[PDB]
Amino acid sequence: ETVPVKLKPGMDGPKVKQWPLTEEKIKALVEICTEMEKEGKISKIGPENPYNTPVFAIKKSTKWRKLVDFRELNKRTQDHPAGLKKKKSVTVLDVGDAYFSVPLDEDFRKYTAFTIPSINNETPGIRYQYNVLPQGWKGSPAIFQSSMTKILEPFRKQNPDIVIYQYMDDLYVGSDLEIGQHRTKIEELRQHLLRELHPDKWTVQPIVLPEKDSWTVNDIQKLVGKLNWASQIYPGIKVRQLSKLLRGTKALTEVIPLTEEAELELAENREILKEPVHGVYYDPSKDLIAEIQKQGQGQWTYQIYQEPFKNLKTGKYARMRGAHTNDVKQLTEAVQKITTESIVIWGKTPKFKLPIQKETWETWWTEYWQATWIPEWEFVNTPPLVKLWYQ
Amino acid sequence: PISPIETVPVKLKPGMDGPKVKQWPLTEEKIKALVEICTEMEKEGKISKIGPENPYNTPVFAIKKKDSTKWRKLVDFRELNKRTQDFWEVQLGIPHPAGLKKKKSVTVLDVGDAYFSVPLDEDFRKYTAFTIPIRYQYNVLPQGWKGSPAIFQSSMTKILEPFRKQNPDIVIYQYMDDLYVGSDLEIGQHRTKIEELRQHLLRWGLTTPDKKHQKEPPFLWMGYELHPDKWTVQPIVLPEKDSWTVNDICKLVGKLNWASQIYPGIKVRQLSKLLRGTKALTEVIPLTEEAELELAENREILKEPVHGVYYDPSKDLIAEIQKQGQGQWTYQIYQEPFKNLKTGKYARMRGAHTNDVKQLTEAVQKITTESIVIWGKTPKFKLPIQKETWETWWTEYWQATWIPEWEFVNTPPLVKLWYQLEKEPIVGAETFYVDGAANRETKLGKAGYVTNRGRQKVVTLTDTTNQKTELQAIYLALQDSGLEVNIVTDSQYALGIIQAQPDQSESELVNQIIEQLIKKEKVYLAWVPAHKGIGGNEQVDKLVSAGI
DNA sequence: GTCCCTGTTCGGGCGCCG
DNA sequence: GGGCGGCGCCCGAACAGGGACT
Ligand SMILES: *P(=O)(O)OC[C@@H]1O[C@H](n2cc(F)c(N)nc2=O)CS1
Ligand SMILES: [Mg+2]
Ligand SMILES: [Mg+2]
Repeated sequence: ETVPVKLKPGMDGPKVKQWPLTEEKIKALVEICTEMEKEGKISKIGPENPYNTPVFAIKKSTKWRKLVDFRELNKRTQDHPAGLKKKKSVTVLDVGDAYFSVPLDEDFRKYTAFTIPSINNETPGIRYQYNVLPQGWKGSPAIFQSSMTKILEPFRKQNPDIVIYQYMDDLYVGSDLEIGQHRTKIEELRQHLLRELHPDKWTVQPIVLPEKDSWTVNDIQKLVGKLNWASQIYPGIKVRQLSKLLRGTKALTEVIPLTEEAELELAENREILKEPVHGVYYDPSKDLIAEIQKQGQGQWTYQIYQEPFKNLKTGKYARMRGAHTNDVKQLTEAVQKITTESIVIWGKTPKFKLPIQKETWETWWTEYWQATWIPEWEFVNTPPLVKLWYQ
Repeated sequence: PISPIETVPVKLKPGMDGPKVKQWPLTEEKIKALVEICTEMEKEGKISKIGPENPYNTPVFAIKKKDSTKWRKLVDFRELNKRTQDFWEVQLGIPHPAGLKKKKSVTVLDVGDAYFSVPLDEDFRKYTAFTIPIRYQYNVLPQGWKGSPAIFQSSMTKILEPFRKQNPDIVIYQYMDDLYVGSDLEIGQHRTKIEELRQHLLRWGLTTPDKKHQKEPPFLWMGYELHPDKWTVQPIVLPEKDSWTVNDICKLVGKLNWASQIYPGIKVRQLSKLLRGTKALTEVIPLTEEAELELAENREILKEPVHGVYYDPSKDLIAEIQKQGQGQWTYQIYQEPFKNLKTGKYARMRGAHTNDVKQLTEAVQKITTESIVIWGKTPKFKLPIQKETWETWWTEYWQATWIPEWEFVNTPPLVKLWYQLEKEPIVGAETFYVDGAANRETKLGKAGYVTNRGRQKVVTLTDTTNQKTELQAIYLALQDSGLEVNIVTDSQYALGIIQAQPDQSESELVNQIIEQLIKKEKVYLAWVPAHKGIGGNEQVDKLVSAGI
């Protein structure tokens, strides 16, 4: 028995062209789709359905998992434990398979259309639509919510300390237990469901000022610029005295000794950079912006904010590697880590401002995706100034 | 006959009606061809005579085909097309012969009168009405209706599905109604399977006329001649005109881009630049010297004989890239060293300012996705860029960039960064504090500098902008400094441009700047916030502000 | 806000296939 | 002569976004 769903008023369904898949992905998709259609989960369709949503596959194991980029459909589809961010360990189970049991509103099926492509365009694309709740669709956890609650009732009663949160395809299970009997409890929950993260170790990456025993006109000029920008975030920051050292037209390399006033100003600003940002409240009605900066040498900084300079969180991803490093792979790993953190903290995924060319990103990011969700993103060709401020 | 495939339901767009357009006059030859076609189609039930019960009508004509006496019957369904619902096109791309694997036995077939063998949704037939100077309606797919390509391609896929499921190891390239059929069978068993396929297709209402049943090589297919172990493109004929119009140039460049898929070294930058800000196709553009030279070189290239090979999946895919000038690149994709699978050109200009490493990166990207389409895998690269060049660039560039498995190749022009900003300021070198200001109302500006050695200069400018004046200040410092110089700007605009290390700009001023930067031994560019009283910057700001 | 500049999309023309 | 769909290419005309200015 199905549940009717509409789109948002004034909106049509997704019309997103499929991107080129590799042979291994098309093969995995064809085999998976054959099985899915044998089981009545999907049906073949043709050109008279005007909608489309790209599909691909990820190898998490020698089994592939189909992944549908429902970002658009999700935007267009009709419309949280604050203690989960504190569990000693949190495990992430894929429970999307559940959704293949609930039927899908017939009038809605046309919006879940997708196309399997062909190597070298041997054939036209071969199109399908869904007859059950699709994985990767906002509506699937929503409609399955009641059955999920009934399924998880006795496990939560028998484990009142454990926090079980759901985000779209995944169960985030959080405990303060030692990671060994924790794994025991997770296998209890997986056996029960026939019917590894550590948020207490996440930390803020603060702004840091250079420690020097000799300062040049260049050093002080760079400091004043950094502090000027930082003051937009910490209004307590003061530059008047350091800037006073710069009067005149001096050679960049000239050594300038700090006065007493400027040394105290720098110590005060040093302390002010430790205090937490004042006046930053999470707005559920707004998106989460996540900016990433590539700092070089496998170092990445990021900020999660909703209004400019109101950072909900700042952090870094530091995969220390030089010999053979893949900026794109690292960047998609960073994106997945940041998204995981945001899902855990706020239950939303961020919109990413990615420091990459759109084409490079779109060429390679599917080679490294490992998550069942996909965040919004845009591509910035953004400046080296903010890059310098977060290093 | 008519295919017993179930029809595909098609609606008009929300709240619309069928076409009500009056016919136009037709020639005697066109009317005779139309009437012969129409009585023959009426016998077969592909068109049904209609009377007063049909309000709608839309125009009809015919054109000569590539076969001699056969006329193609066409309808101007532009109005119906407007009113007809949207489809998802299922033809995602064009098959390419470099993507074919060697087969023991090959056949090429065409389906005759293909659209006219697939039934049209009964409800929709009435909107397809037309007269002949006799009133008919379409019972099959018409030519010129926007739904016909996709409906036919999908219906053909459905029609072939049982033969493909029964013969998974026979490869059938299915472009619209054209089939290429490859098998690892000895020629006799293959021919039997082909008779099986033709009987299968005919069972589904598709006839394969023997006149278009190619049994021996070479096969004519998709613009190519397929030989047993090599393929070629059917000949290309560039016009040999003297007065070139925008249409003439569009044709020339389209044929050249088509040729570039197997002819190495094709360049169309100069012929393409020749089209900027055009009025109409009929305008006569005069060939600039550089376009004349480039067209000559292209002609020479095309005089050579060339071929591609077929894909061997048990080997590596290799792509080698060479740089030509002006942001142009060609590439050869091969598996064995002198046997190109195919070739190509990348020449797209991304960005006001760029350099050869960015351009190379985006050529690598374009080639990578093109390879994923044709062969389903990424190729291994051979690039004229030293691993150290790349390492430097990836180190110091603020954006995530990456090139897949590659190997340096020593064929010039090697790709290099043409200058290198200092990471630290230069001791002893003169320090220029630069600024510009522009008056938004008058568009007068000043650019200039002070220096720690006491020099100061202001250049006035007319018809300028703030960004232009910031650049002119940097350019003025480069002009008046020596081989080593520190420069302090308050302009993150100019800083971002110059840190990016461009070797080419569409801005003449940025190019002059670039030339200066290439001439210098050491250059350090530093940034400071404007209007905060910072020492050197304050005096320049006071100098260039005087006019504003 | 406005002006300037930069990047992206999308629709026009041609080529090629059918 | 002209109708259609696909893909390629290039260009210009809309936008969007961000920095600088009054
Ligand atoms: P195919 O049917 O094998 O014909 C060869 C080329 O096709 C061109 N053609 C085909 C077609 F289906 C439509 N609608 N237009 C068109 O020009 C003519 S020669
Ligand atoms: Mg203060
Ligand atoms: Mg300025």
